[PDB]
Formats: sequence, structure tokens, C-alpha cells
Amino acid sequence: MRIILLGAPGAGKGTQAQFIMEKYGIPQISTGDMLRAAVKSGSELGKQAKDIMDAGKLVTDELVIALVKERIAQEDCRNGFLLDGFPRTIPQADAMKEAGINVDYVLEFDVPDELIVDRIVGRRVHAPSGRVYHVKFNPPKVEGKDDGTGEELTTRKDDQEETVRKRLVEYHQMTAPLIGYYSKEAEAGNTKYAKVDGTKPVAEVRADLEKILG
Ligand SMILES: Nc1ncnc2c1ncn2[C@@H]1O[C@H](COP(=O)(O)OP(=O)(O)OP(=O)(O)OP(=O)(O)OP(=O)(O)OC[C@H]2O[C@@H](n3cnc4c(N)ncnc43)[C@H](O)[C@@H]2O)[C@@H](O)[C@H]1O
Repeated sequence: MRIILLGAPGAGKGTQAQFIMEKYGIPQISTGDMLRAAVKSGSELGKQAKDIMDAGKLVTDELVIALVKERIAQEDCRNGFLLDGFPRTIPQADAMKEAGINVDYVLEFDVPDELIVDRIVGRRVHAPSGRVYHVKFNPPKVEGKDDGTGEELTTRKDDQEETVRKRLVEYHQMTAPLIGYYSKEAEAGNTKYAKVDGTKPVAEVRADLEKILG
């Protein structure tokens, strides 16, 4: 099956992606992880994102579409995948449609703007796997360590307050309209749409999603 996760910065998409992946056995396609990885390794496809991400702005549709195409062509996506942080704009959604990439579920994670900044300062990550934690809301089993590899967790270069605020603006400008776009898609019978309350505890959000996805 094919799923799109939608919602504001910090809404909880990546956290639940992990559960959907390890549960329904489809790969997580995370544009944020992919772009960070490209920057880290200096890969020709995506190293360009470095400064853009630092400024809290969106990377060009052109760049991210290329990355997803390349990722989605891999054997492990043949029977479905989870798009997490993509599409991010209408043109990104349109490209998918032009390329014949329909999806079965669009899942919207609703969180009030006012919870976003506070929430994200607690965020810690394991960049090699893309796993994410929160020091209060979803701590690692061992303080400061990734559960799976025991490596020291880091803080994302773009998780600073000022940068989160810029991302939230860009989100409302460019990304928020995908709610209407995919709702219309659902009204046309092209996919299923569901909104979840992303203010509930992680386990409860996981439970709600299970109800939706079966
Ligand atoms: N398609 C695209 N086009 C153009 N540019 C692109 C692009 N994709 C990426 N980019 C670029 O990359 C930069 C960052 O993009 P990206 O990394 O994709 O997203 P973000 O806006 O930076 O923040 P997230 O979307 O990763 O948050 P989330 O909804 O996954 O929530 P999370 O599960 O982490 O949780 C947040 C925190 O809270 C915790 N938490 C999770 N759920 C809950 C809960 N229910 N209650 C309490 N805490 C919770 C977590 O543990 C964590 O600490 C962009 O600004 C841009 O430059």
C-alpha cells in the first residue's frame, strides 16, 4: 500500500512512519532524511540543500522530485511505500500524478502552531537510520543513545527556534494547501483521507492510525 503523511513541522509524522513501516512492511521515503544524507556525504543529487535547509526554507521541487523518483525505483518499493515529508507543494503533488504515482491513504497529522516550537527543541535524532526521539515525550531507552545502534544521538542543525519559525511560515505558504488538494482527491475517490489529532501521546496516535489502516 501507498501512504502520504501530511502535517506541520513537528506534527509527529516521522515518529509514526516508523510504526507503519515496521508493521505493514513498507519502506519509509523521507525527503528530509534523504536531503540530510546527501548533504552529509556530499552527493551530487542533494548536497545543494545544505544552505536552504539551514535557512528553514523549502528545497526546489525539481531536486526533491528527482530524489524520490530515484528512491521509488528501487526493488523495495515495488509493493508500496510511505511518503514522509513528500509531497511538500502542489507542484510536487502534480508531479506524482503526472508520473502515475497514486496513493491509497493520505494521513493528516494536526497539531496547533503553538505547540510546534516547544515540541521540536526536545527533538534528538539518529541520522544514520532516521530514527527520532524526544527527551520528554519519547525518550531513548538509554539517555543520549540510539536504541538500535547505541550511537550518540544528535540535534538537527535546523531545529533552532528561529529556523522552526521560518519552516512554519513556509509550511502555511506552500504545504498547507495540500490538505485541500488531497481532500479533493479523496472526494473524487482517488484515495482515502484521514486526519488524526497529533496532540495525543505517541501511543494513542499509533492506536488511532491502526484503526484507520487496519
Ligand atoms: N518534499 C520536500 N520539498 C522541499 N524541501 C524539503 C522536502 N522535504 C524536506 N525538505 C527540506 O528539509 C527541511 C526539513 O524537512 P523535514 O525533515 O522533512 O520536516 P520538518 O518540517 O523539518 O519537521 P518534521 O516534518 O521532520 O516533523 P514530523 O512531523 O516528522 O514529527 P516528528 O515525528 O519528528 O516529532 C517531532 C518531535 O516531537 C516528538 N513527538 C512525535 N509525536 C509526538 C506526540 N504525539 N506527542 C508529543 N511529542 C511527539 C518526536 O519524538 C520529536 O522529538 C525543510 O525545511 C526543507 O529545507
